[PDB]
Amino acid sequence: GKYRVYIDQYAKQDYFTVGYKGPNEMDAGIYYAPYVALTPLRGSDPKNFQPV
Amino acid sequence: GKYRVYIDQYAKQDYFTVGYKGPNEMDAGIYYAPYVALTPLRGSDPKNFQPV
Amino acid sequence: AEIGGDHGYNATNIAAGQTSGAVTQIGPAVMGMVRRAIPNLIAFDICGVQPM
Amino acid sequence: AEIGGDHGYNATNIAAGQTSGAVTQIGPAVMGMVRRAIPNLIAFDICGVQPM
Amino acid sequence: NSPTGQVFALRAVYGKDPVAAGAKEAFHPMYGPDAMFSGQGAAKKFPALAAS
Amino acid sequence: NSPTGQVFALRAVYGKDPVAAGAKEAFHPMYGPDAMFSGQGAAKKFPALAASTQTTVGDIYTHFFQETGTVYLQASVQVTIDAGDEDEDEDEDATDAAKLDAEIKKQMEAGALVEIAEGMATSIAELQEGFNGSTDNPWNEMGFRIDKQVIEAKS
Amino acid sequence: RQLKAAYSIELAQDLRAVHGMDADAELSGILATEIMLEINREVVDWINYSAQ
Amino acid sequence: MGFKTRYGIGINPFAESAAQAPASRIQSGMPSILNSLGKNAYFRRVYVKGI
Repeated sequence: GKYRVYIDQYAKQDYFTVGYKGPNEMDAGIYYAPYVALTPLRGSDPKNFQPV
Repeated sequence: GKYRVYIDQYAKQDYFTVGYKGPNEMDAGIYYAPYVALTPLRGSDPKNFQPV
Repeated sequence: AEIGGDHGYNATNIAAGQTSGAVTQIGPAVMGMVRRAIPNLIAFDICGVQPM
Repeated sequence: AEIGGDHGYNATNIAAGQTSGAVTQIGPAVMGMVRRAIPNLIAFDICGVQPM
Repeated sequence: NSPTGQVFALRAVYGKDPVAAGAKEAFHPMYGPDAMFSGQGAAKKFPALAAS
Repeated sequence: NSPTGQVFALRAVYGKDPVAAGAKEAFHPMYGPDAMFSGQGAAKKFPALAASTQTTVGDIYTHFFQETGTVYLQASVQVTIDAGDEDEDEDEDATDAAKLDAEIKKQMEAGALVEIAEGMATSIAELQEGFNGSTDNPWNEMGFRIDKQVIEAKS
Repeated sequence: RQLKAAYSIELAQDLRAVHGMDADAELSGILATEIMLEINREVVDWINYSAQ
Repeated sequence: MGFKTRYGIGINPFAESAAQAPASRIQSGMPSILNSLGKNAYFRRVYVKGI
């Protein structure tokens, strides 16, 4: 009834970590602010034409 | 009504050849196998903007 | 006399269909392709986002 | 970079599908099999056909 | 439709091992049939003609 | 239905050359993602952690774990991995490569090093591969390779 | 964060002919998935970094 | 009177999950000393004592 458990795949020795997350996005203790989404880019070299 | 004649435009000397071609595309001697048609490509040099 | 024989159990000969017997095989039959499964994520909701 | 390269134009490599680049091939496509035509028989109306 | 292609060729040979070196094609368009292969030849070996 | 079979296997490989030997796989289930390749890895090449290596506070070290791939650690205190103590301590059997991992875990356990993933400086990532007249700053590239396995039939 | 890939035109043409994989989405999918994994891994590592 | 039959045993690729690259881009799928002799990750056996 209280805790959501996320299992760390690549743990080295062993541990458990407990934290808090309120409804407001400021009740985190760590902020992930994506300034720009994943921007795709493409180009070519006009001597081999191979897509990059 | 037995031979079909083709002309070598760039014939380095006067000559003729006789060959065979059966009904099926197998018994023909030399096999010509296209893979990819002429694929156009386009590009430009960044330092001088000259299309290639 | 018209024996089947077998490939020399070499991956090189097995792939190419080369056999020690009389008939040369077409080649191995494809059974499908295997690839790694993309790893999952931690649902990213343990920390607030607040995008910039 | 991520290039395909080619087979070394070697008979063993081509049938086995082993290239020199990143991707290994299944095997060359089958273009059919060519048998040998049975030569004809020059009748029997030029000699006796007396059965024993 | 593939980067490589293969063509099969079938031959008919004379006697025992099909892949033994020095064999002879059975239904050769140029070479005449071994008319004594199944006849008197199967009972005795004839001398090989040679110069002098 | 034929006395010969084959199955292909696709793999994703770091680095620009997916055929060069000694190139770690991308999505290995036990090898965790190298969380510096798209980040600081392109800009700065961290020195590999090794036995008998003095750690300077505020620096980053890297090492490959036999069980969980790649980890980048930050030195919080000046410590020596194995030149102090151990050295000739009594152990029944362990690979000197495997012995290193236990020591690193012990240091990580005692709050000396901490696992850290970093982004990349905005200036450097912008001036990547010769732009503006910069030099010697190649990108990081990924490729895939396809390799086959073949079986036959006994009797 | 940033990544890039480059593939030859021959590789793209060959792969689709023999395996049906376009070698463009695969490279695009791999780069997009790799960066997201690290970002997801980085956030988790920061929490274990700053946890009391 | 006699009987005949033919079968084939082939290992699954990735069974040696621990090595990130194959051997020579082409290898025999039938089991061998190098292919799988304690390296196949799909299986794990445990000995029990004092049962």
